[PDB]
Amino acid sequence: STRAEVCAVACAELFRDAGEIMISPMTNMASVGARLARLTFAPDILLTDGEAQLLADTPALGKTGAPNRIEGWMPFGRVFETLAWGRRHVVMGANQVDRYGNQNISAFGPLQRPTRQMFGVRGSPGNTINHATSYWVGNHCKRVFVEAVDVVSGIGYDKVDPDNPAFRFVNVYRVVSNLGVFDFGGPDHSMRAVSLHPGVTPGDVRDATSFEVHDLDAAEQTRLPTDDELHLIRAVIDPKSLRDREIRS
Amino acid sequence: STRAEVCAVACAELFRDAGEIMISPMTNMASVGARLARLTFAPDILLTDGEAQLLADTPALGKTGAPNRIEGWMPFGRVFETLAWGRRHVVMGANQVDRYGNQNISAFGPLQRPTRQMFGVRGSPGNTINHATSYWVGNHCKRVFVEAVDVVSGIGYDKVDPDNPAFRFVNVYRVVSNLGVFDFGGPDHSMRAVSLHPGVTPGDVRDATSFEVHDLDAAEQTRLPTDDELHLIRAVIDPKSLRDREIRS
Amino acid sequence: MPDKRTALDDAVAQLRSGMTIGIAGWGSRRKPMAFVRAILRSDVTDLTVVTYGGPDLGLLCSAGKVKRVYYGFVSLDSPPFYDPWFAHARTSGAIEAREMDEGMLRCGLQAAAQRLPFLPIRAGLGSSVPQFWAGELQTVTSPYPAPGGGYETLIAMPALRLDAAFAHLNLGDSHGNAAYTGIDPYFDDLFLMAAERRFLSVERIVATEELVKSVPPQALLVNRMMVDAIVEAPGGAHFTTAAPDYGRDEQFQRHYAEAASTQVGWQQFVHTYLSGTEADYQAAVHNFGASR
Amino acid sequence: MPDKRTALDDAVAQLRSGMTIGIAGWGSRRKPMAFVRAILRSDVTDLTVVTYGGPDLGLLCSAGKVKRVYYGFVSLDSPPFYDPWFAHARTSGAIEAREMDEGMLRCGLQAAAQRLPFLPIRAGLGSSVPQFWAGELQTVTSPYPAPGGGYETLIAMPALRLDAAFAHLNLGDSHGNAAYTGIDPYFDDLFLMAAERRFLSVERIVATEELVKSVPPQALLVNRMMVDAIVEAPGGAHFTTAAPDYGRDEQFQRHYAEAASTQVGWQQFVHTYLSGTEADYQAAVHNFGASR
Repeated sequence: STRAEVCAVACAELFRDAGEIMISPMTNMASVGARLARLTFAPDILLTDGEAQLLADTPALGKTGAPNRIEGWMPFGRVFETLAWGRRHVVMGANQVDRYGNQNISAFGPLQRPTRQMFGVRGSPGNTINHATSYWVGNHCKRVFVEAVDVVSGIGYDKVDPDNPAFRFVNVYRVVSNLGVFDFGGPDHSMRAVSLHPGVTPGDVRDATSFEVHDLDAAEQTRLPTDDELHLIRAVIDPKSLRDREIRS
Repeated sequence: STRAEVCAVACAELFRDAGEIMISPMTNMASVGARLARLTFAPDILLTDGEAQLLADTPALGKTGAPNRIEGWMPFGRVFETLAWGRRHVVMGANQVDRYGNQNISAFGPLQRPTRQMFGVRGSPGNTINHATSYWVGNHCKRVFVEAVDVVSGIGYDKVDPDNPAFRFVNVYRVVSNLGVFDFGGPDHSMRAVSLHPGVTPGDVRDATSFEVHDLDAAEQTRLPTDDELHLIRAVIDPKSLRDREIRS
Repeated sequence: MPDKRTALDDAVAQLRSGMTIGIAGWGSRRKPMAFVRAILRSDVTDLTVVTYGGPDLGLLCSAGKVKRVYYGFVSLDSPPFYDPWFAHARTSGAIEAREMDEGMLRCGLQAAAQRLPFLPIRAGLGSSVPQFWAGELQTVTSPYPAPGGGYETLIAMPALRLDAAFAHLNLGDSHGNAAYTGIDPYFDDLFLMAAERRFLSVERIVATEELVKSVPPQALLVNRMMVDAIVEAPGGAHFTTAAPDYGRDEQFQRHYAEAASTQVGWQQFVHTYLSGTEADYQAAVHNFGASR
Repeated sequence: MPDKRTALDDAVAQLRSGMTIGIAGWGSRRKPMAFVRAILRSDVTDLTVVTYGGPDLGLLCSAGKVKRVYYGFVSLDSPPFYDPWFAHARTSGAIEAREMDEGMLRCGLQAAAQRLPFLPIRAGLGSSVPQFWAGELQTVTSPYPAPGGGYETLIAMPALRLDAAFAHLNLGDSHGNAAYTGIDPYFDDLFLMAAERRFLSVERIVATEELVKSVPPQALLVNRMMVDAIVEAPGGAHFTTAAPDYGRDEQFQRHYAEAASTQVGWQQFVHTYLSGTEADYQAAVHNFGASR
């Protein structure tokens, strides 16, 4: 198996024990993972067609030709209703992620005069205050994994006010990168190594991260895709290998 | 012209200069008035089919046979949205109406142990705090026109807190009865006589109302239906004469 | 995907005495009447009910199973309009009444669906509604001024959170995807989203592909996240209207209301219609109809 | 009923400099692009814009007509994703940014539609959003305790009232009844309900009876109370997607973005596409397409 395949399975594992909730994979790598989960160990998840309908089956990523069977309607209004209700797990990209799990997809630099403009905060604030949120990063480097983000789009554990029960649904879960799986179980919910992908040393992660990752030297190897997982990824879910464009070098 | 026809035209005049808002006539008499208005001097009003669609034309009340042409959808959710937005005039019945325009369709007697149960407050509180509200009373008597209602379902002018801008949309407009047209332009917005129907003396109203009606002796005669109005009422809008069952004795 | 198909009694046996339940539909329209009849067969009692009330609420009151009711109204939608069992419960002092404006009830469900503690609303201000609530209904002041100056004080409508909700729709699949085929969804989605336990009945269970081909996407009101158990209940709204499937059974509803007016008449009604299973009820009802 | 048909320029001449305007649709989806092009032809400037931003906002920024933007995001929905004119405006410090979460923008429109001064929301708490607002965005405390104890403090999302709103739909009548024929209404209804002046464009104006026969009732998003003026604008969403009518013009959108990258390229784009009428634009666009 390749690095991309190990990553796809790591993304799939984000949804183990998800139950019957909406999974919203906002990258191709997360979307391969989500479809793998639906076909295997998380069969009850809901998935949209990338627009406004709920898919009945689990077709190949990016595919054209035969129309998809649907099981429901999920326009953007209903996504907002669903997310505030809490029955969702979103996997987003991230231009920056910091050690308490704050995410930036908004801009670089000062708020009223950025040095580079991206999308704005989008739904990141609503997502991170309401339900399970995870991140996919395809090029784990110091410019992504920073001490503190320029703009807080997705909130991290340091922003939780323990005296305000409005923060009680925060659940920033994991970061899956081209190097490893990470969580926020370190001290003060600082970033901690769950696992390192085969071929990745602690030194690789250390040289690619602007802060120290907790338990990095003790981190086991990320599990290999099984033969059945490889079959589903290669032949059923991602036959065009869109997963390979998600990671670099 | 008959008393019922004079009442129907008085109900129609409720909607003069209404503009392009939803009229919600909740009695047959108000509904004859509303259809008369739409076909003549208030052509821009919206009217439902009595359930969940907006009518494109203005058919006869109580008509059967061919389905109505529609111009929109108005389910109950959208009625709530419309009323909070303010673009509406409702004409309701009333078990009791008091001198400041409070209405009761809820119950008689104490709140937690009534002596007679009706519907509860329904939408009266929302209607009266949000937009133009008028009342149709087909048997003007002391037990309807009371000093003070048992249960405040529709709010009256005495409930307005002038220091709270949340009351700024209150617009309890008129009461049309089998005897006269009334408004709330008296002192402290107490009930005032606009007009008395042909055949009705001030003494008739005085003997049928539990409080004194302002300017009652000075009240002009309610205007007669025109020939065109009589033609529309008798032949086009209310050919079954449902209007005649609205008023008594 | 999960197979959620269950029987009426099996669903109701998840209730416990003292629970807060939501009954969906509106008045005498698309009410989960077969679920209500199953509650009447159980020992569950002391219920707090949240409803746009109709004969659903009347049946529960006739059984003495209601402690408290949160309602926007109670109506049979046809003569004699007022539900006589609700009236009895109210005039006897048997229930605590948490009466509210119709819009307020929806707002309360919306707050529960959004997991918010309250939503602000104008509806209620100046009316008898706060007095029904005995101190429990509070206000909230805006931190932004009105266009005009001054700060508005609004009703703080609390969340109407439910231990369980019951709804009836026209068509669904075995996983709980479901559609309304009538002109109005009412608020069944909000009832389900406000509840911890979600129970849906439908006139007919079909394949997912049949469901989605029979209606426009906008009619797919219910998805799998909104249902814990689904029950096939043909005639399950009787005697309320179920849209294109069947209308209100007007003569039977009047028979219900007339029977409630006397001791002997009610006892006979209970014996004839409410003492067996849902199948016994449906057969008795068809026989009443065949007579007319 | 009133005939509300008008021309693009006639609608835009109701705007005044300094107004707060709402632009409906979403990103590069069903945007009122013909209305935006008409704003570019007028002298109206110093606009405060409320939008789920896309090339609509880019065009306004390219003209230097924007003072302040309230937005949930800005995206072209396809590569290069970021709108280069919005990026220029932001990096140059040309606009005041009132950035917010996507759900917050909807909530803000809902509050304006309900004529409420605020609605409470969790979205925003802990994020950079309050800092974008420079102390304008306040909180509200619940008067009811959370299940667990303690009182929640939430964002008080203020009403996003508008002086005018612009929307584009697929089909309408001459009185302003209108439908969307795609899969998503977005939030066009809220944009209209939040505004004092309501302007709608449609691909085609038909008789009322044709409108209502061509869609399910649930697609009839707009009624006559929600519109002051309607404009027939075939291709009026170009170059954003207008659903079954036509898709996103992907090659043209890329051409737009490339042209924005240089002074000469933009001047040439303005000359070719934006220096005549809407009909001139549509012909130039068809010619670009015919070439490919």
